[PDB]
Amino acid sequence: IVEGSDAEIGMSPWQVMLFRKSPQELLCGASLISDRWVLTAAHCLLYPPWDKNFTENDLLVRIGKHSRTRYERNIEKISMLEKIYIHPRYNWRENLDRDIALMKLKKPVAFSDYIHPVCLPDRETAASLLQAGYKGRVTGWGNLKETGQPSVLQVVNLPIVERPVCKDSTRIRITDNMFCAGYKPDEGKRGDACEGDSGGPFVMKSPFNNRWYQMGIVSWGEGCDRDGKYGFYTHVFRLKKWIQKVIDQF
Amino acid sequence: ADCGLRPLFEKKSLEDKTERELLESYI
Amino acid sequence: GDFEEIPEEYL
Ligand SMILES: COc1cc(C(=O)N2CC[C@@H](O)[C@H](C)C2)cc2oc(NCc3cccc(Cl)c3)nc12
Ligand SMILES: *[C@@H]1O[C@H](CO)[C@@H](O)[C@H](O)[C@H]1NC(C)=O
Repeated sequence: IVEGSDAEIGMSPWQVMLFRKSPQELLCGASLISDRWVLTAAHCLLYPPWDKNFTENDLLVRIGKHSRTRYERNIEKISMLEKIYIHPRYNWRENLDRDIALMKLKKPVAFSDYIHPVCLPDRETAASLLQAGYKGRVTGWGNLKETGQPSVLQVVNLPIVERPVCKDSTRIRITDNMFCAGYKPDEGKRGDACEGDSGGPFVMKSPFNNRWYQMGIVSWGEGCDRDGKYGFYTHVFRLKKWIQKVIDQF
Repeated sequence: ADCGLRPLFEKKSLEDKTERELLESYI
Repeated sequence: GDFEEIPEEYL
């Protein structure tokens, strides 16, 4: 996260680190949606162009964390993956359309002051909250700038951007399964996700019921925090038929 | 039933330092 | 060792 600040303790209790076993390194962010299910970006797990194709036994999920590198004994909990489920129409070839995947943990994780699930939006929350100008919050342990790394979990609040402006920022084709977010140049505040933040949550706090909803998944951008560019997020609500479908069947 | 209510914030009625920025953008 | 060692039970 570029131009963010340190998270408060327990600020983002749904944050998950996807951690590679060998070499031991940060793979991506992710989020906890129940005691056994974790949400992330498909391209955290599968992306042929960069020869990424992670199997269950390659990775671990670290929940309850604040410090990036330390083992937070008797705070964090580390979970093994039972199974990965990638959206069957995830378009890695062109534009990261439907950049979404689920991971079922081997055992349920115990909730705690530091570990707690985020809500998924329903159609009404989406329609209420996913509006140009409305801010969400993006958290992660990714780079502090494009071209270094945080001691602790970083947070930034960013406005959702009008769809034409998102389109006009890029040569990539933007689908209804994505929204972008970020300050414009003339807004003179900044902030963005960056490398290692992919997979992590874009959350909003509903003013109607005072709960947090994951509206987005950190997906992609062209550089980090550049003037005139924005971050692109998976639209969680548009893909919730699939989420429900996976969770109901498995 | 408990989703999105943080044990250290909503659960104890404490606000984090920037959640008001979000609220203020919601209209 | 950029990351601190995880307990071996998780590996
Ligand atoms: C394969 O994954 C990625 C690709 C690309 C990429 O160079 N693209 C050009 C070609 C096009 O096909 C791709 C759709 C995007 C950029 C990525 O940035 C990230 N994560 C970092 C991050 C940084 C800034 C903002 C946010 Cl929301 C995210 N994951 C990326
Ligand atoms: C990814 O790996 C799985 C299992 O190893 C394999 O079945 C799948 O086709 C692979 N896809 C690649 C390498 O693009």
